[PDB]
Amino acid sequence: PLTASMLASAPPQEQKQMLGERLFPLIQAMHPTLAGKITGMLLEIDNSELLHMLESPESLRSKVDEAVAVLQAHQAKEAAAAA
Amino acid sequence: PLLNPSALEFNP
Repeated sequence: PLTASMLASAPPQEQKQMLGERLFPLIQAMHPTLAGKITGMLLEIDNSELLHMLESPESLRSKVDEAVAVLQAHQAKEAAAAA
Repeated sequence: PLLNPSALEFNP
């Protein structure tokens, strides 16, 4: 289990790496092809929010739904621009 | 606002 205190002694890029290694396998179980992209999108948010999502499966699942909708929106935006 | 669709991929 990854805690605020384990993150606190690491430099910020290492903190994002440690959160990433815990989130990636959960996100990969949901969306194997998008797991790298969705993990990257979630790592941009506040570390406190990321620790909450590792403790609350319902919060993580909703945030992954937000990431999937955001990717769909971006694909639609690009299709609108090309048409 | 919403998540960033241009975020860099995480590679584990």
